[PDB]
Amino acid sequence: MKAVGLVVEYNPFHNGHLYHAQTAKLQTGCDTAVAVMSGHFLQRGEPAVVSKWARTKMALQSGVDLVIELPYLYAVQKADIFARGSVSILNELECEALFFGSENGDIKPFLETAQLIDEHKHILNDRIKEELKKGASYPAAAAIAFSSILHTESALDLSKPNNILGYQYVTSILTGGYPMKPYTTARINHIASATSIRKAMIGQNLEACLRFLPAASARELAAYRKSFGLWHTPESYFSYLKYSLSTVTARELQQVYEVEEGLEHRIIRSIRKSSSYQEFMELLKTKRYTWTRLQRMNTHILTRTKKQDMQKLLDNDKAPYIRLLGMTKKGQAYLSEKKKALSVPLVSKLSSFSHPALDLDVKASRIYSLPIEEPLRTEFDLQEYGHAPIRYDEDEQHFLN
Amino acid sequence: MKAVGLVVEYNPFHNGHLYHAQTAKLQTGCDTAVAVMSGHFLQRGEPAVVSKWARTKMALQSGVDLVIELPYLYAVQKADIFARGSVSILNELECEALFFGSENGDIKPFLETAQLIDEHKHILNDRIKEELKKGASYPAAAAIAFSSILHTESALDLSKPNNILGYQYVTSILTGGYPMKPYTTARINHIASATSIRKAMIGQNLEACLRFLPAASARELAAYRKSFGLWHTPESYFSYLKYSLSTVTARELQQVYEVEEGLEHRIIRSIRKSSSYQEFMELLKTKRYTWTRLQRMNTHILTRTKKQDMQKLLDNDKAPYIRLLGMTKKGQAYLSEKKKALSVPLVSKLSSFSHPALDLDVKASRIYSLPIEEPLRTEFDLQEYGHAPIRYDEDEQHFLN
Ligand SMILES: Nc1ncnc2c1ncn2[C@@H]1O[C@H](COP(=O)(O)CP(=O)(O)OP(=O)(O)O)[C@@H](O)[C@H]1O
Ligand SMILES: Nc1ncnc2c1ncn2[C@@H]1O[C@H](COP(=O)(O)CP(=O)(O)OP(=O)(O)O)[C@@H](O)[C@H]1O
Repeated sequence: MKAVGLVVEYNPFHNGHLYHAQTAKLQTGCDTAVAVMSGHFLQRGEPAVVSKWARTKMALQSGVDLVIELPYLYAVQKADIFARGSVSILNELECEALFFGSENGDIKPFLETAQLIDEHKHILNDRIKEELKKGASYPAAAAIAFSSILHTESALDLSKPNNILGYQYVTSILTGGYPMKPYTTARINHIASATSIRKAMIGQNLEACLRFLPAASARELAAYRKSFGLWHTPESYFSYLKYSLSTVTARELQQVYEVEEGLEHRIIRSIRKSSSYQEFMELLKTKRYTWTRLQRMNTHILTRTKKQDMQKLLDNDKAPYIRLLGMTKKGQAYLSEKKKALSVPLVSKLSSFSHPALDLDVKASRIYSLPIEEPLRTEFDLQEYGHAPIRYDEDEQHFLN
Repeated sequence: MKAVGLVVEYNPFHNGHLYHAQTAKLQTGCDTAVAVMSGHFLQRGEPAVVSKWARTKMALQSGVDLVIELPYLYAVQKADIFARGSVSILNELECEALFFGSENGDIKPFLETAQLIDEHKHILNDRIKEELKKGASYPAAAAIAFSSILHTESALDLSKPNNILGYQYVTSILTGGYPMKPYTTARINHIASATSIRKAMIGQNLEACLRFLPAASARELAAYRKSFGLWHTPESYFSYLKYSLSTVTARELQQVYEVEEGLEHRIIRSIRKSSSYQEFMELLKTKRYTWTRLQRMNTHILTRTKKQDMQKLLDNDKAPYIRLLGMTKKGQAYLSEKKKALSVPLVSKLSSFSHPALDLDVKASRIYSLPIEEPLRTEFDLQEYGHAPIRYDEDEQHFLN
């Protein structure tokens, strides 16, 4: 009984995510698909359109057996830390495999580059040395060193995003010592992208994106809209970001994770006169800061996550806990088989453990719900503590809760 | 040139305030009405209905010749402190007279009581401790020691808020030795309480109040809700209370001004389960908290005002500055005559001076606009700076700005 791991934000689950989970099981030979998912704030620093409890329910009927929350600790980070934490969660769960998409069905060039960078790391790092001495920036210096070994056309494209993630996955399995075998396929009812489907619902029009969405997704979505009265956008939080930066001191703001030295001054100038998140993002953007990095900082500013607390938790070599969002009868089975073997606690109901990284997960949720119009927001809030793992039965349609 | 000082929060300015400003210059013989007025958040603890700017306008048109902000420092405080700073500012501007409405039109039991109490002030703390050592609570031991005198047929219930403030201005005066003579009268087109008016405005009723409000005051409110789309309610800020209590730990919330030790827990717990500001309160009530003290505490939570901020600022026996909100023709001439006399900065353009207490008023002003939707909110936030001090022409109605 062998498990194939998937690193996923499911934003939301669509037929393309369906191609992933079925190919995965098929290609890897695993009967069980375990997905580790970013819950309410994702890798690029934006909120999930819908609660992780909803998106858990979608995937459980779409062919995923276990849904484990990737803690906020590793979820809002660039790819290498993101991959480091997610892969540690899959390693902890004894997945024989890791299945990641890029535009290539070929797993080889990811491997070829890895060792190449792995082995030349010294040569690479020493080459970054000389270059900063010639007066280059570090990113330049890095771009220069890579190019000596890398510019052979393999060709691994470090541009196309989901490739980058794949490389870091391969990276993490390599330096972690994990008995994990990386797989992959070329990313593709012709299927549409996660983003463009978000634009749909956002425009209140959910009807454009259907044939691209699995059935059960559409329901729980429309259910989430009917239940809590909104779909979530970054702009939903702008008033709360605006409060956050109002109640902070520049000294305090300097200590927020991803606010680099000196920027807290630029930050504050911008928010007072910004009428939108868009405008605010605009005034903010620098060379030192890519869009998505800013959305990560703003998120940490939103959750008021400090640097030291963050360095504290990133220090841990493995995932602090395994957070159980949902399971099939198979996922429950696989689990109860490997549960004894887990070296960190399995969290189903929130009362079952206490860790600083989990407070983070729960605080993220407490912020997330704010755009819900009261009292509906309050009802929602009972879930994080209330909701026990979501259990689906693949003999069709039995939820036990 | 003679001014009478007026300690006020016009929320809104009503028929009771119109009559009190005329009688002021009447009974005090002073050619000038100088009001010190809570800016945005008030003594009762709640948000002002309308910005300090527009409320200044209901006053300048009703015979108040000068309006100074009562800093948050003084404004959102227990009456003992609120009285001190307000009276303190009015003497800085050298008001020779003081005028306050009251449930007792009679200053003599105000003057008596105060002059009575210090005469015995040793006798009290003895009977207090005698009650205290016998195990009485603080207010009880106070209620008892204080009823060992004063309990004659006089009445002048200091169970009444007006008599409270009134005694407190008078006390601050005498204790301060200020050369300012205090006056008072009872409270009576027609006339009701600002509160009864507010609650009527909350009840989707404005022109109902028009017997109870002067014209300018009435004309001024409509333009507000027109431009920013709201009247400001305590409940209106609830989401930002939920959000601000969502990011804070216990030991951080402990350090907020007016949050007693250990009460952080109950607050943090209660905010989660409250879908209503009202619900929130009832979960928070302990006999060591009046209802206003709770409200006041909730403001400090919203503005993130810390014990050390407050207490380190509360220390001084003078006022940090004079913020000029607005002035009439008469007012300006009075400011000019005494301008050289102010021992503390006269702040007109905020640019001119920077102070931690001033920093605090600016903070409250950014907190104030939060319920306002954009584009307006960003535009509201402009007013604390690039707003020239308002000026109005006493004789036939002209603002010069
Ligand atoms: N059409 C498709 N074909 C193959 N794999 C897919 C796919 N759609 C999604 N996946 C895979 O599913 C895994 C998790 O996907 P997510 O990260 O949730 C969505 P995404 O594809 O990154 O959205 P995006 O297209 O807006 O970037 C990734 O390994 C991704 O490659
Ligand atoms: N109708 C009236 N008669 C006498 N005094 C009045 C009055 N209305 C207000 N005042 C006095 O004017 C001063 C300023 O009052 P504010 O603090 O601005 C509102 P308030 O008076 O507390 O509301 P209220 O008028 O509903 O009591 C107070 O000292 C109050 O006693």
